[PDB]
Amino acid sequence: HTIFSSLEVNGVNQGLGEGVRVPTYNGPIEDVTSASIACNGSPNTVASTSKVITVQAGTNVTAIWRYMLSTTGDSPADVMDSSHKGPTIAYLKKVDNAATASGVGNGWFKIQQDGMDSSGVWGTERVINGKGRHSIKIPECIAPGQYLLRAEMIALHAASNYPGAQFYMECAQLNVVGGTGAKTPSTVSFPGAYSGSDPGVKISIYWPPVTSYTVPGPSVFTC
Ligand SMILES: *[C@@H]1O[C@H](CO)[C@@H](O[C@@H]2O[C@H](CO)[C@@H](O)[C@H](O)[C@H]2NC(C)=O)[C@H](O)[C@H]1NC(C)=O
Ligand SMILES: [Cu+2]
Repeated sequence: HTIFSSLEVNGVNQGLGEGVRVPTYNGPIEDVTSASIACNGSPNTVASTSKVITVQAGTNVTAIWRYMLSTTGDSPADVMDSSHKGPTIAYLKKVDNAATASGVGNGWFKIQQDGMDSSGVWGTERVINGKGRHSIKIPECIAPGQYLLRAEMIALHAASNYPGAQFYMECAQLNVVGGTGAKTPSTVSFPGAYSGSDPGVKISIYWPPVTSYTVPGPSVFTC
């Protein structure tokens, strides 16, 4: 249980729920075929926001994960329970108007992921123990303009069967400045990119203890 509730750019937090479409309830999406897998949604309720956040292409945005909207600390319990081991992931989608695009459908491309490393540590654990900071590089080579950023943590502690994996995601609204447009990523859809049978979705992280993890979704776009 966690919420990507604010975004930091060039050292400046853009504000609670400002430019990030936040639910007030921190519960996960569990059906990967639901329209809610794109930018969260029913049976949660997601707020709108008229802020569109400017970011220079080639630089990083940092998603700031917190347990609830009311949370004002950054200790591990203020981010997400340590049982919630799994990957962190981020995607972009080029849109006409970042304040009105729903995010549902085709156009997403992956720009960051962090599953399990050589020492058996998970991406969510680096966020939980790293003050909730989830750093994400905006590619320099993409087209400028309006985008959605979908940042996600998947908790796998209850994922031995499907349904079981717990998908926590929120969409930020970006104005990307300075992109060269030299490369046009191949894209996937939400819902669509994930399936209940994926080896990183239906998985026991206990039996046997996991030594290598396949993050769901497409490969990471690189310039
Ligand atoms: C910008 O975000 C990228 C990820 O999109 C960060 O790169 C990862 O950084 C970690 C931590 O040092 C490494 O474990 C990874 O190998 C990096 N991944 C890749 C693909 O390069 C990067 O550190 C971030 N930069 C800043 C300044 O926050
Ligand atoms: Cu939870």
